[PDB]
Order: sequence, then C-alpha cells, then structure tokens
Amino acid sequence: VLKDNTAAARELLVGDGKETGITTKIATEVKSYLADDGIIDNAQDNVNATLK
Amino acid sequence: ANRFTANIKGLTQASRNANDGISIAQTTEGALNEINNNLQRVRELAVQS
Repeated sequence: VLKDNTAAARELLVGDGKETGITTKIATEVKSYLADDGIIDNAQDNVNATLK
Repeated sequence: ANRFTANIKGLTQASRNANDGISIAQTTEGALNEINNNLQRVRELAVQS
C-alpha cells in the first residue's frame, strides 16, 4: 500500500490535518479528555472530596 | 434517704436514655452520609452535563 497508493492512504490517516484524518480526530478527543476540568480531573476531585 | 434514692435511680435511667439518643443520632448521621455521597455524584454528573 505504501509503495503504490501512498498519497491516498495519507489522505485517510491525516487528510487535511484540521478536520480530517484519524490521527487528527484522535488528537482532538484525547486533548478534550486531558484538558483541565476534564472528565479525569472531575472524577479525581470527587474522590478527593470524599477523602476529605 | 428515700428522696436521694429516688433521684439516684431516676438519673441512672436518664443515663441510658441519653445513650439511646446518641445511638439514634449516629444512625441518622450515617444515613445522611450516604445521601451526601449520592448528591456528590449528582454534582459530578451536572459538571459533565
């Protein structure tokens, strides 16, 4: 696939790199998860309050 | 002596009455702890929402 259709597969994996590309979307949602006041930190704050 | 004995017995009984009050208050407090924890989870869900 790399030998033959490299550009095509690039369009799938990355595409425009802004709103297209599997990696693009993955970065978007992982950043959303990891963002401050994100789901992870919310759960951790809840646990800390219970510890209090 | 009769009067003192009566007072002694009354106070003794009042002691266990106070103990019963302690018990019921503690049980209510535990229940309220459960309620409060559930409401904290509600807060989690609201922050998500």
